[PDB]
Amino acid sequence: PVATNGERFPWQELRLPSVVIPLHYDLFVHPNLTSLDFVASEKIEVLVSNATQFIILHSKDLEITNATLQSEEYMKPGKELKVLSYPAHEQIALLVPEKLTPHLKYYVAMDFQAKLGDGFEGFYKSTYRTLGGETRILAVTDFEPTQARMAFPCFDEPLFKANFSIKIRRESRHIALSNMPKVKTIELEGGLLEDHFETTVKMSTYLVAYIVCDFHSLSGFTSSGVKVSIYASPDKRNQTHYALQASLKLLDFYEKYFDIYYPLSKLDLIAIPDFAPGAMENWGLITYRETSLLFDPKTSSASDKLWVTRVIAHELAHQWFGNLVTMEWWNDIWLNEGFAKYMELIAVNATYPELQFDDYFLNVCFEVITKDSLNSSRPISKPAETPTQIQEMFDEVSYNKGACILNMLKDFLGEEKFQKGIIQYLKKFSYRNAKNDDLWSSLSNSLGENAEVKEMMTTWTLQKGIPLLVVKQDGCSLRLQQERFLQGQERYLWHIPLTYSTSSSNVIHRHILKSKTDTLDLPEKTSWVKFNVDSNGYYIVHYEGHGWDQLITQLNQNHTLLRPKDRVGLIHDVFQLVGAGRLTLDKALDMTYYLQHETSSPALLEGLSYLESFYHMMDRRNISDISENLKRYLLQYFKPVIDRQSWSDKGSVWDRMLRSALLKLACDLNHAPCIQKAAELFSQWMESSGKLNIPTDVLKIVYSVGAQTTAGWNYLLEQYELSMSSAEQNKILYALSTSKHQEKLLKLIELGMEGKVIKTQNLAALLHAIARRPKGQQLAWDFVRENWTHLLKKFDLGSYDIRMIISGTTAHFSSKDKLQEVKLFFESLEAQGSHLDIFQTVLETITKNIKWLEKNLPTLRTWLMVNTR
Ligand SMILES: *[C@@H]1O[C@H](CO)[C@@H](O[C@@H]2O[C@H](CO)[C@@H](O)[C@H](O)[C@H]2NC(C)=O)[C@H](O)[C@H]1NC(C)=O
Ligand SMILES: *[C@@H]1O[C@H](CO)[C@@H](O[C@@H]2O[C@H](CO)[C@@H](O)[C@H](O)[C@H]2NC(C)=O)[C@H](O)[C@H]1NC(C)=O
Ligand SMILES: *[C@@H]1O[C@H](CO)[C@@H](O)[C@H](O)[C@H]1NC(C)=O
Ligand SMILES: *[C@@H]1O[C@H](CO)[C@@H](O)[C@H](O)[C@H]1NC(C)=O
Ligand SMILES: N[C@@H](CCCC[NH3+])C(=O)O
Ligand SMILES: [Zn+2]
Repeated sequence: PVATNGERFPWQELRLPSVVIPLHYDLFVHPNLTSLDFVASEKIEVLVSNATQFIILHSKDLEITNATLQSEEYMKPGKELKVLSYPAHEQIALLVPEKLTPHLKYYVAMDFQAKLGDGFEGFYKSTYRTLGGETRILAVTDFEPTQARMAFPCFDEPLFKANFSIKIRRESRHIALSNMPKVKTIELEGGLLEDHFETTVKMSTYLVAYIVCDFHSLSGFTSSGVKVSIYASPDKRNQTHYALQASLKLLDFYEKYFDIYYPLSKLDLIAIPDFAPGAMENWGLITYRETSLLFDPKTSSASDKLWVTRVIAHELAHQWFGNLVTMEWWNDIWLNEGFAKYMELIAVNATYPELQFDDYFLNVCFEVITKDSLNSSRPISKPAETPTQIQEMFDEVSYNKGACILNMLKDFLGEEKFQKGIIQYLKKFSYRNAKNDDLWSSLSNSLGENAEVKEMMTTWTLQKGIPLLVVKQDGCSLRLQQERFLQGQERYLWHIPLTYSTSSSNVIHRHILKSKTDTLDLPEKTSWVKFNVDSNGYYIVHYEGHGWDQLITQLNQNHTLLRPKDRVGLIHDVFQLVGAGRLTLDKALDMTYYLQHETSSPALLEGLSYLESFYHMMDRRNISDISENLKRYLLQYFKPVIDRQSWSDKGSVWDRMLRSALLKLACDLNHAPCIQKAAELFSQWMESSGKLNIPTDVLKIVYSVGAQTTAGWNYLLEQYELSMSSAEQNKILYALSTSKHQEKLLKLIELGMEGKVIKTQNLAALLHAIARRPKGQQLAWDFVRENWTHLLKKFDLGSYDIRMIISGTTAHFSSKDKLQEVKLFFESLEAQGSHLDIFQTVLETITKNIKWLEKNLPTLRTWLMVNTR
């Protein structure tokens, strides 16, 4: 059946017919940034394979005002077309006056027009503030996955690749950028200019990009000769120096490591003021939030440098993983994002081992594990339909899990072989698509005894959840039993590569597992064993018997005898098993004693995290007596290291991150001295009128302290609008989130709604920040629940924005009462609401919360009191 105002639709499927295959777009956009809209024409060189009457492609909010098919053989210029718009599938069918013929090349041509978008999607309008307080406008695209069609009509599936020839018309006040380099710029009649860009290589629609704006750049060349340029508001060209250095080191590494050159003459990276994702891998023109690309030493901290390094690396890696080789469809999106998420590790560990991103990467893995230990989780690879569904596909799973099961795989196979694995894969599908199975098939084949790695990774990508491996030790035999891990089913098995160590030799014993159960014998009775070394593998281990107690003693006697990743891992698994019911809370809490001997910031920081977390559970909930004791326990223990910390920025990355960590905890716990220090720095900074320089590492801290007085918080807010640093602003915003006055918080949320002072793009993060504080957890929940309508105007569901605006304000709940209001709110969301897999997850998570409490609350109380004594 069909629409719009009559007639019927030749196609009842939201996928496009393979019959009409596109080979080339000729695309021309004439935007106006006063008019705030664009006119455009396109020209598509199709090729039919089966004769047909109609031609089917995507379009969304596009007014089409001319449609013609032309002929190469057949019909000279130019037969007219009958345009049929079926919005429910964001499609339009073309009607021909005569059957088309197989095996020949046609030309589809349309003129179309629209206003620039309001969103962060399609061909939208963004603004920024100048050093002089001027507000300026730019026009910009963001297409992944299904918004390419909101800009120009086209065959908008990742498989229909093509060459794109893009022409942009613009006033002289502006520049035009697009994926490719710029051939010529002809001056049109009355002043207006027109830019012609190099025809692209073959590539999917979601990767087309074009921008008009008046940014300035910083250019440089890679050893292999690409012109990397950094782009950003004119008053921000100084923040773009690091982006350049890194881009460069990083593209070099990639071309070498992948052994495949970056195809394009130049690569661009631009800092977009209003930008929803963190960044976008548009071939040859990658877009970034300012916080993901800009860096100013006066204002950007270590973690900052690390973050932007990360994302720059993550995005260059896409030029290969996704760009050059694209997953065939959205179910295997993980192929792009999981592989890119991983390569981050390799390249950054490669080019910047001083960031020690290695000791970090695990966090990626853990944090997903937290989400993959619920029934409401899913497989890395899963089928996808509605645009919305697809948007959901961009999550912690496709990213982190996919990235985690890759580093695990790499461990089993070895870098040498693994690296070889990918150079093959990439080279094989250069400039084309590839399937889920394709990856594995090309990795596992890097006689005649056969790499069956397939079967293995196949159980990983195709079933929900994560494995828990319990081990029993009776002298010299170990009972390895596997199960699905859950946080308080049947029918799951994993070809799960095991690893472990023994007290004696610190040598690594490997051994694969595929049967539900198996046993193994130990060449010498031993003290303790430790499965999953360096935590390089995607599963949990439980130690029944004295297995846990042994390892914990070891930790108190001589922890160095344990891998600092094993140490880090043990801490993870211990605390996770408490939730898993397998353990009692005192055992974990007890491990956390040896921490006064721990110097590995990774482990030390993890440890504290769990401690610091319970404090925040206790605090939200009114639960005074425990939060107050846990506060006292933290200030008391750990006081040595806490007292050692400097209000400077000296030391390695981990060193500075640990400082920020500690000094924060201290001040967040009202530690008399520390907060005096901060309050002083702030009062100097304010009364000196910005002049004083607060070290970037205590910056967020000082600001948030100073934020408690009405004087400060008002100066911080005004200072916010005036800041030329996204990073500072970021930290200021947080600092404004630490106020105790409801109205003050409410203000922020409104200012973020308005989107003038506080960019809408910050609304979720902001909400989330408030929701965490005791004071704001209600304010926040009221607001979302009360404004779901207007919010849904601002953002798509399910954008990461909506997805996070939902969980951010509710996932932290842990009472019966609230679990209802949420449960009931999600029922309510059921019109345009229903349905997001986040609805589920959030509930399951709130429940888990409630449980942990009743199950382990009292146990926490005593443990603390046992210390007081
Ligand atoms: C968008 O339209 C604006 C109209 O505001 C154009 O600017 C006008 O252009 C004509 C011819 O160039 C001039 O006579 C007017 O004086 C301009 N108005 C202003 C405020 O200067 C502009 O050319 C268009 N932009 C593009 C590149 O299409
Ligand atoms: C469209 O894109 C392709 C590349 O994606 C252009 O070139 C071919 O590129 C492949 C892969 O690098 C080379 O092996 C071929 O030698 C290239 N072919 C030719 C004839 O140059 C191709 O030229 C572009 N075609 C269009 C429609 O412009
Ligand atoms: C990181 O890089 C170093 C070389 O700088 C290498 O020795 C190490 O194995 C790498 N780590 C991993 C696990 O990729
Ligand atoms: C662990 O502790 C012992 C006893 O304090 C200490 O002598 C030693 O440095 C540690 N073991 C080694 C040599 O790593
Ligand atoms: N491709 C993006 C994700 C954006 C998804 C929404 N535009 C990335 O590398 O993170
Ligand atoms: Zn990505």
